[PDB]
Amino acid sequence: PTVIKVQNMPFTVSIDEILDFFYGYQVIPGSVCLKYNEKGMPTGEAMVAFESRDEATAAVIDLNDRPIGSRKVKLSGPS
Amino acid sequence: PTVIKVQNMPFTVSIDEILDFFYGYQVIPGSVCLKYNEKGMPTGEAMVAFESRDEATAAVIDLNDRPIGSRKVKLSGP
Repeated sequence: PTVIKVQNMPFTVSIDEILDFFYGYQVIPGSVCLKYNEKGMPTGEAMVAFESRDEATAAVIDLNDRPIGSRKVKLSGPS
Repeated sequence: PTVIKVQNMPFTVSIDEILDFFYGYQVIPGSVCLKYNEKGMPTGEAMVAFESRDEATAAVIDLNDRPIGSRKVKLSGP
């Protein structure tokens, strides 16, 4: 299972919108975690996982810069 | 950049409460991320990142079974 990072999401994003964004890509549905700063507010960042390293890589290639709402999401490959 | 998982926290928890739990360890700023299940609901679980693997390892060894709220938390990884 390889985890990628998602950044620049709008602050109103929902788990469903994240799952929809990766529609067609086999993201594991209960793997999403959303980051929040020290003041308890969402940072626009998330970690999401895929069943294989090859699927994480393909999502990162094909979906980097696609939108979620009005923002182009930034994806960073597995580490 | 080494993360551990935290489980069994109360479902309503603030980042503030989590950072207190880790007071003294070097939690990477902004790396606390609350895990949501398939239904998109809170779960009392989170990923937390530390600057070094040795830091993560100590956190897990020194803080396992300590509480957040009235629940004893389970730490694992990295």
